[PDB]
Amino acid sequence: GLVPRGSHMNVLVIEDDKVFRGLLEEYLSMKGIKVESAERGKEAYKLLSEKHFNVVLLDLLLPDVNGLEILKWIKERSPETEVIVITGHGTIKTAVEAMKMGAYDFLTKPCMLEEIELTINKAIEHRKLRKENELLRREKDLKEEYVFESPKMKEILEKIKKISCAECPVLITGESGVGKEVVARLIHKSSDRSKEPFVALNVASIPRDIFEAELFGYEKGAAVSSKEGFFELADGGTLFLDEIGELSLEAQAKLLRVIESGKFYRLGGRKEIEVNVRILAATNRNIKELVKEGKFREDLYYRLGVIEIEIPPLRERKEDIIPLANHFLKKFSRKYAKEVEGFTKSAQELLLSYPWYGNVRELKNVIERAVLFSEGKFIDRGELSCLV
Amino acid sequence: GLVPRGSHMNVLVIEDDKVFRGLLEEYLSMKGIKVESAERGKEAYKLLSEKHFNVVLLDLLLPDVNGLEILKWIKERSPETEVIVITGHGTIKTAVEAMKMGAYDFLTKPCMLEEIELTINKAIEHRKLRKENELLRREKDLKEEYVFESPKMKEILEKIKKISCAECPVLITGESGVGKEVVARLIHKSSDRSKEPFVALNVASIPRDIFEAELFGYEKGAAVSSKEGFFELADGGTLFLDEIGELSLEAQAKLLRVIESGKFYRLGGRKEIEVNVRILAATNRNIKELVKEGKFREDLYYRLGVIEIEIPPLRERKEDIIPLANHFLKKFSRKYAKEVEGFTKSAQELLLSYPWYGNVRELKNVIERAVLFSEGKFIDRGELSCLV
Repeated sequence: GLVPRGSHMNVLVIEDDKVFRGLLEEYLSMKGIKVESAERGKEAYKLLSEKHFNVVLLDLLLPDVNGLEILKWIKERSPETEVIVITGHGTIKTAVEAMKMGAYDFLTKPCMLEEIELTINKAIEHRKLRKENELLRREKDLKEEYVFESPKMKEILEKIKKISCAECPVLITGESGVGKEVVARLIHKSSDRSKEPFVALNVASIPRDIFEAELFGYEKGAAVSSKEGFFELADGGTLFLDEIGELSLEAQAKLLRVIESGKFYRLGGRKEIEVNVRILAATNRNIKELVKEGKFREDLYYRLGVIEIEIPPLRERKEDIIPLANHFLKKFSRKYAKEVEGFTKSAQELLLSYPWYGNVRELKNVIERAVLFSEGKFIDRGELSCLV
Repeated sequence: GLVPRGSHMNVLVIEDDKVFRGLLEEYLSMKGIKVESAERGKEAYKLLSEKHFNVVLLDLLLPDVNGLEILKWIKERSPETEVIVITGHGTIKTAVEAMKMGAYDFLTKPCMLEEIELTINKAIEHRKLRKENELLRREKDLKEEYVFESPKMKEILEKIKKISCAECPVLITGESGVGKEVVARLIHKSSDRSKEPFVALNVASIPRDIFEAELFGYEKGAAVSSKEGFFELADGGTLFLDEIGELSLEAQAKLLRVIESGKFYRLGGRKEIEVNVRILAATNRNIKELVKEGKFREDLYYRLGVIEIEIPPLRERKEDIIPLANHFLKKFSRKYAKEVEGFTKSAQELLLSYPWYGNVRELKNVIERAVLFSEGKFIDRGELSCLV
């Protein structure tokens, strides 16, 4: 209901009735919202075509226009615009129709002032949530194309297609420096919850204590106020745990319960929490050994590992090396405003013959350095020999 | 109103009236929501204490308990729980009080079936938006502590404190490989919109065409459907453009208009868009030269550069080198499950004397490689000599 001082939410009030229109403009204005109004549909069409509005209050009983037609027009051209429709006490079902057509809520005319305020409040709130929701998602989408032409990565793609199971966990393994998050995303994209969020957690970059608190949440004590876990927040979606080797035994036990029952408790809590989260797990480690050393639960390992995607190292996928290296060269050449356009023939042969024990991470790091110190259009073998 | 098939949203209906309680449970159930109910407040207290509920429908006129007390209790212990209160036609102001106390919406008893459905729909929607909103934000928070003990970085911190201007742009400059996003975040944190979102865009990692479309959005044509820009979505918040040197002249012109008027148009649009977005800009380039070469607008450069934070290179902040290197060693040692705990004395002297022309990025890359190929508890000079 309340907007930040430094925000410019634009609201249009379309209402032929002077008194009611005034009430609407007054409250919106009291709330620091930028308000404009129209008395007629024709006037509204013009305003809407020349200025974008974030929320619209729409009378469905205008004198010279059919309100639903404005709603329909707004939603096909500007679905980002939230519409609250204003109806009479007589016509309720027209309000229902409006909802079907994409309206957010409705106001019955007349009503109590408090009803108006509350309706407007929740409409403003809704817009802000949708805006921020879209912002954060698109910020993510921009931070992620995968280049893998090798036959082994292609067959991995084929294996991913074969996964028809919706909730079954998947384990993704590979040497240190091998990218496993790309594969996890591909699984998510092909899954039946592809339109639900995908959350990546780097288990190895967050200290344990804070990680378990973040993952499962906690209740007051053990630590001032309640904090829901990523598991609760990821309900309906997919949670990718980058390095499960870094889970404490206690976290592993909770994880298995989530996978098998969907029910668990926050840290030091007594409230059952119930979620449906699809687990994708990765590790650059030997879990089989960790189990034998008592550092990892056998039952969790079996559960995660039923479906396992083994990503082979770069040296076993030599077809991917040049495409990756060229991608990184292009990326960093632009970042650092360098002239370099490619690798010499001699340089490429060196890239292909090097084992890349660090795999893609090492490759990326080597190229970034080469690009940083490059001169002219090419990186030659000598510039890599030092590095690799 | 509709939840995904693979989600476990838990809803509690607290209602003494058999008929109305039934109507509520019926609809929630038809929608595939996991429903439970209580006829009395005491019963409700027990259910709520033993199982977490995501949404609660709360009768405010229970026979043996005061509804507002349940609301108050829920909101102090479990504000994550959305509460829709059920009231009588007589008591409206008690509903208003409930809203003040944190209730999301209210239902008047009795009402039309369609009213119930719509109220429940928007409550479910609200929960999902809040959940995903919290998920995405906390995913971000987890991906970001800055270590800078050098006097020059300290005085930069002091300069950041002096910025009392709320909307004024800031330009952050420094050599290639110097981290400018940390400084941009610190400015945001100290700003008067610190509680609003902070959005980072890597201008140099997104191809131009798609970047301008993403930033300013577009209207139908020029490209099927309307897409609002990051500028609209970042309204009320702070937008950090990592490398402004990579903006086309057309994008620069639009950017200046946003900064000065807050009004602009999407690509090929005729709707005025009005936002209040605080611009933080960074570049590892010589904008002064780009202006002279006609590749950058003079007026935009002047505007962005009024307040400028110049981050000096690592070699000029030698006090930051070991803390950074130790941070990266710790980080990557855990990532790759290595034994290494620190650098030898000889290794540290090499780190301190090296110019770090790539600065922090180069440092990070060198340490990652050293850690990857390390053996035992230490990295010695010889392991770096090769690299640096």
